Amino acid sequence: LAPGSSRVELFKRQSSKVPFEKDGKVTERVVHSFRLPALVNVDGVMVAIADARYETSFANSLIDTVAKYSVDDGETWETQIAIKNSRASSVSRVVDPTVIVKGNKLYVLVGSYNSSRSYWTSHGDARDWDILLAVGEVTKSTAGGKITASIKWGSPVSLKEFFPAEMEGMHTNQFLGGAGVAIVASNGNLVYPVQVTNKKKQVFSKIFYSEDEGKTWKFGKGRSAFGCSEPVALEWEGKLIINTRVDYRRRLVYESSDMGNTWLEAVGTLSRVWGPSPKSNQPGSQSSFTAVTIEGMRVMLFTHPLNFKGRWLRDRLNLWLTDNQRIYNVGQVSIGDENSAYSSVLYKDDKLYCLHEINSNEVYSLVFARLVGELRIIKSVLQSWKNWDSHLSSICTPAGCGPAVTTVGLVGFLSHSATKTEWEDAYRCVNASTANAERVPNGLKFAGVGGGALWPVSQQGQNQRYHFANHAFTLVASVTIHEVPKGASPLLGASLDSSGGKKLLGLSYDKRHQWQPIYGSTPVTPTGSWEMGKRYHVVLTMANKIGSVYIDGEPLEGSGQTVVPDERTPDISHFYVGGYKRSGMPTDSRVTVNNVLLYNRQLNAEEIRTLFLSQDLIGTEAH
Ligand SMILES: CC(=O)N[C@H]1[C@H]([C@H](O)[C@H](O)CO)O[C@@](Oc2ccc3c(C)cc(=O)oc3c2)(C(=O)O)C[C@@H]1O
Repeated sequence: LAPGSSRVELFKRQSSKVPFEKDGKVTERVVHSFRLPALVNVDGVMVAIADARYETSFANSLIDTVAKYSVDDGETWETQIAIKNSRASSVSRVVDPTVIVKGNKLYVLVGSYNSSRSYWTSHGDARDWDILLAVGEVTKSTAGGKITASIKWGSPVSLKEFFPAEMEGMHTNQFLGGAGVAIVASNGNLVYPVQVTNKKKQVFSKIFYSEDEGKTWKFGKGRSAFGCSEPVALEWEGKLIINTRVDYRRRLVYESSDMGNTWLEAVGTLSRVWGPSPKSNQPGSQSSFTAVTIEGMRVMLFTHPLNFKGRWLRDRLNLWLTDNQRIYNVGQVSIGDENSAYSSVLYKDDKLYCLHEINSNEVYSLVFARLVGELRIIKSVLQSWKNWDSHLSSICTPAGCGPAVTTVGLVGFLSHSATKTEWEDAYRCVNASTANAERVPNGLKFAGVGGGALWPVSQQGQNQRYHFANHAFTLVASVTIHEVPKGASPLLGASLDSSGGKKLLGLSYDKRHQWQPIYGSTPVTPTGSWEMGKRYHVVLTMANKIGSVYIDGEPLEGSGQTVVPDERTPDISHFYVGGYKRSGMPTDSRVTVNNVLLYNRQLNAEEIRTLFLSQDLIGTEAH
């Protein structure tokens, strides 16, 4: 939890009471565990919805949906049960409440089970299941000089009539909301990303939406891959972005521009960025994923635990900030090594809050955190992004002013700032590690065996912000070679392995003063010529499985070659710059590199021309 931030235990395990209703009688009843946080703003009234697991934290046990609400930004709260279960058996339950705010209404979607003690995805049929929508109406009043609110919860209505018996190549079984907070789309539609099972017990995600304020519901025709559960969605630039849980695998993210009729994996931006554990081989989690506007910039906030402990412990809740280009780790929201899986982030009246789980010995509370420190960090980072984009965009490039330097898709930039061991990203997301480097204007001068910089891709580890490069990228740099090498030496490239010896696309230079562009594992043909001490502009592009190399804005002869053989997606380890940065590779590149730009797409001709012409105007040195 950041400096300046604080929290309280809001839903207190084995302590907080809720009004338990049974057979016409209501009693204040202590709850064992509270899980499944959803924290929202209903026109000024903060509402926290969760599971109240009365007797045990076990999923298949007695559970009602509880709500706490506050008209004073969380200093005090009132408590009620928003939805009660059927009371059919000792384990009846309403589960995984998923919330949408619209007007003064809360729409809460829950699965309902009567008596099964088995996890829902293990059921062979729907005998124990129903899917219910309950609507809470929030009313505001000003009694006794001060503001008051109340919420009237309607009786739940079953939406089972909207679930078809068949979907493309399958027979349907059950479905649930994705948990947490869902959305109202820019067209007014209520939009629940849902997790669905078929009769083969496979799980997949769909879009379940209503065009009439929840009276009737439809499914989008498309779906995620099998294995994608607890989907969470937001709307971004006219499309739904659906971020999914995949147990034992990296999270998949899809985009849909047609209410779920067609799903496209977001390979160029967010898909496969987030891993559920250090080795991405453990259960995943529910995630808060929202689009907000902070100081005028639309961005997305995303949370997920790091899960160093493994299994479902899910320690180390982390918050991430992205503008769909750069991906910044705000940091850890939970405290120390506590188990802290599910979460919900709310941005309200320029203050940031998080309602999230803490779990000790399988007893769960929900803490309510005031994210003061994190918002300060976010605002600082957003200012940097805005300032560097403005700087670049405002440059008058050589003709009159020619076309502007492009910042669309610009993800990282290594320039003047560097410490003894790192080359700093101007965008503050991913630095490069360095060896044998001396600082020069807008870059670094390298020498010696082991020299160079490494800008990690898969080497980022659990969370791989540059995963997009496996699909498309442009890497740009200005370079100068200081010594003629003994053989062939590296200058810039994308490596598939940790050593640099297995390349996707790279540029080397040799003892005969020629360039050696390297296309995958293809035989290298030296070409062109360079002069010692002369500055050159280098561009490497890859898209559509094809790599190209440009020197001074022009392609090398014979460039535009296949660098991804076969159907497998590359798994780039890192970009190397100015050497391999590997003391085990015997090369010694004596070179200076300045202003390394990384884009998440293949730049066009004009954009490459502009960068070449403007190469002496883009550095961060004077700023
Ligand atoms: C309807 C329902 O079962 N929802 C639960 C959800 C769900 O089981 C998973 O997404 C798998 O379908 O997992 C959760 O519950 C689980 C599921 C399984 C386990 C297991 C197997 C061990 C454990 O320690 O905690 C668990 C917690 C989860 O925290 O991931 C939350 C929800 O309670």
